[PDB]
Amino acid sequence: NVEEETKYIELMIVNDHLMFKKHRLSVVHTNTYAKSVVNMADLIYKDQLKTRIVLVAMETWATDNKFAISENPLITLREFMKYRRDFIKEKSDAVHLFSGSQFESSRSGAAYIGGICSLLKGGGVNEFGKTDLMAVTLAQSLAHNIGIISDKRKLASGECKCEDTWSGCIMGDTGYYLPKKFTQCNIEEYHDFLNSGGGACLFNKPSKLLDPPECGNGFIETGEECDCGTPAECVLEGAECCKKCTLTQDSQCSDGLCCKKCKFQPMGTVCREAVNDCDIRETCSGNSSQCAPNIHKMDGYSCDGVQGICFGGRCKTRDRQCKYIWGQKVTASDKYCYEKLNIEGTEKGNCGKDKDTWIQCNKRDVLCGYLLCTNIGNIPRLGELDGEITSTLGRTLNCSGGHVKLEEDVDLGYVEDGTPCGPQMMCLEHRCLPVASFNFSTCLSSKEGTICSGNGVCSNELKCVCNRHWIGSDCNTYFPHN
Amino acid sequence: TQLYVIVAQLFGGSHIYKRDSFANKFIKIQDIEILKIRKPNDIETFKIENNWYFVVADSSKAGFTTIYKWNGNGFYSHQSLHAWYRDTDVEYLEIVRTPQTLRTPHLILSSSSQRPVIYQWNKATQLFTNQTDIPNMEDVYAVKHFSVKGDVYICLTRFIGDSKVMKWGGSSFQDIQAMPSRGSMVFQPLQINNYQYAILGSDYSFTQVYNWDAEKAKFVKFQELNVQAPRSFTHVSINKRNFLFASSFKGNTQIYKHV
Amino acid sequence: KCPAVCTCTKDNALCENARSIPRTVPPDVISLSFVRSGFTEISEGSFLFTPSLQLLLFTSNSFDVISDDAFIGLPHLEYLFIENNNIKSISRHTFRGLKSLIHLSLANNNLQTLPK
Repeated sequence: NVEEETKYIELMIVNDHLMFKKHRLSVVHTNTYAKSVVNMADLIYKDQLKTRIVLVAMETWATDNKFAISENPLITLREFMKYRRDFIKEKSDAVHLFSGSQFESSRSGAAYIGGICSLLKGGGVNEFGKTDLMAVTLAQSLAHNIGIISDKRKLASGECKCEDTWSGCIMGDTGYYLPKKFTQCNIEEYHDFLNSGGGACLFNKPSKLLDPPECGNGFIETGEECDCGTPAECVLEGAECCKKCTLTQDSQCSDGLCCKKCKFQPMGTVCREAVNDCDIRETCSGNSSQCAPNIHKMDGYSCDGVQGICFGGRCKTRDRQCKYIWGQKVTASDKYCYEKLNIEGTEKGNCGKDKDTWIQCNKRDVLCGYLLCTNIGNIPRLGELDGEITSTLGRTLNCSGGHVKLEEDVDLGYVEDGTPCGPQMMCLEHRCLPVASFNFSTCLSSKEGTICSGNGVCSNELKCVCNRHWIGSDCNTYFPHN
Repeated sequence: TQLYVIVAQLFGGSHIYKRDSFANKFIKIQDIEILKIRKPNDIETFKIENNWYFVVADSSKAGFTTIYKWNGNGFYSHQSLHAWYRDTDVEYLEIVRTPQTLRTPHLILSSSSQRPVIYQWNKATQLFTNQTDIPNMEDVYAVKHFSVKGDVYICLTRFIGDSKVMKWGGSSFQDIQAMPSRGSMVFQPLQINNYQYAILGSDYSFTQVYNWDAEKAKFVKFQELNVQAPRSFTHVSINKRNFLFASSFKGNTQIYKHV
Repeated sequence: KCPAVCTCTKDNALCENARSIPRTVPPDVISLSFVRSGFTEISEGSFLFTPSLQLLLFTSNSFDVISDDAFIGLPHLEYLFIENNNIKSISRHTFRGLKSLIHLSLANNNLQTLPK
């Protein structure tokens, strides 16, 4: 399935001048050092995650640091990410900073949780360290970016623990003696993230790498007509397709799901079933060995008739917010709490985060104020509590809320932006606002007030993907075919 | 006459067991704090000014190196020393500094990719203060000292990088000799039968035995042993016999009677 | 697998003494260790089995004849070490195919000449 498919995370490394000076000002040494670290992290990820981290590019500042460098991991991470947004433009799934400034914190590297495949969130910062040390830090940070984090609630409950009890696991504080195995909850979080639609940009094979043309490296690069890998593992997959980076008499493929038994599969086959309603099934082009590019519902499309919205391919509901923030057993409360707590109250219902004078929420809409769920546990899966978890009690409901934080300034305790409040009514700056606030673009439509001429759904690339037997770009002409 | 053994585990924290001189049973005298002590790497114990202090370092960077009293105290009871950095190994020694006339206690804190730190047991602060750096190189793994004719000679050991045996001189050390590292995660000096030897491990060679040359003042190749993954060396002398234990991380610990 | 004559362990091919080139090396090992080699001819490409290998030692040998492009097939090899190997002469085209090599050592090998 989609999980079993080989993910390809396009990573680019940004390097500051501190470790450049520490490496005797050598460009080539830093380049090969980054290549070795990338290879080591890929070897880590290949055992379980089945994900190859392709070092698409790397930048090292031989001159000096462009922006302010501080020992605070959060401030330095923000500066690196804003520098990436301002200057870095090349397509890359993850943008990771090797921080020469060794952070004065207790955590090795600072990476956003579930932030991969994002312009302002796709990557993290890894501090200076030993080759293995920063390789482990990069592995932890990339696990963070793909939503793989140590589960605090399961740690307290003992639901899942590190099977490498010798020296702990990678997700925890980086001990000197590195382990070799990830926990099963790491992989479970990976399936949950991929099924949610996150990390959809990791399914592309780059054609250009920092590595010279190497036969059997697992990627069809420049100068290689086909690549089935080393013949040791080529027997299982693509045995007759490609041999020694060369075709076997009459052939059309090397690997890939869209090409079964080294031959082209029939047209219309689904090489990737949609994970949810936010995902769009991918069909092979009929002449491309690799599966179709990942396409999801455009940002603003609802998971259901009214409730829920797909952002970046990930569904968002109040119930989904409670599940991500608090836990699976925790579900969003009814409108009763929303209209009985957000209207007036301290620490119970608040629109904006103001400890002194809490922001009042109007009765027109109360679905963007304090996030209220049902049966909130002792501790959330991720984040921290700003004080104590708020608890509030003809129908009786167990009403609860909190102020779950994160490594970013954004507060997960409130309702995340874009959560629906009604018809085209979704959160923006802790308030229900229409689509005009977000200024969502209109896809290729021919009628009035429709999407892709009514029948058809626009993908994430703002391009229409018409339905069956609709070859027109704007879903206007019918072309029967067999 | 009450043994307080420090039983430290990478999981579940550490404990201090008390061995009764009568029942010979090890009862946990002090459950040491586990909030900072999670993955211990090395513990160094010493007594000074009739105060028993032991140094704790965590293989994880979160757990900071700290010195604790024999009974057992909290996070930073009397001093903090090295924190927010790497904590790998610590070694206690006694060297004569330039300012102080008498013998002055010190600690050496070696850390991965971090400069080793000298710590003077300053009596004015009564703490292991004066965090400084040796002028030799970066990323030294292990450290241990000894005294040859009053002059202190100490080991600055790296796993692959050429390790050093270097002489103390009052403010910093003065270089004496350098020897190759071929898988020596440890290099421990010893004094057996009044003979100054030193053992460098070899994860990727035959472990090497140096004897202090009484004439060249340099550690010449004395002998070559073969031990599975050496990690530490510890010597005993009972009656008229001497024995040495060579630890083994990936196999059986070796034992050699010094004859 | 793990040769009996060698002292190979779980995580290494710790060969104490090999009569000649061991071609029976599995991809399980991550490093090599040769000491007091008896054969005098450095063979050619005898580790065309695992490019992921990184380390090997040559200690106190007599490799009077050494293959050009010696031990080819290790582009990822970076720990190239020869010590005490008393060698009459070295083939000119011996150091090729090693594009990711960081550390070298030619110790106590008693060479009087080196080619261009």
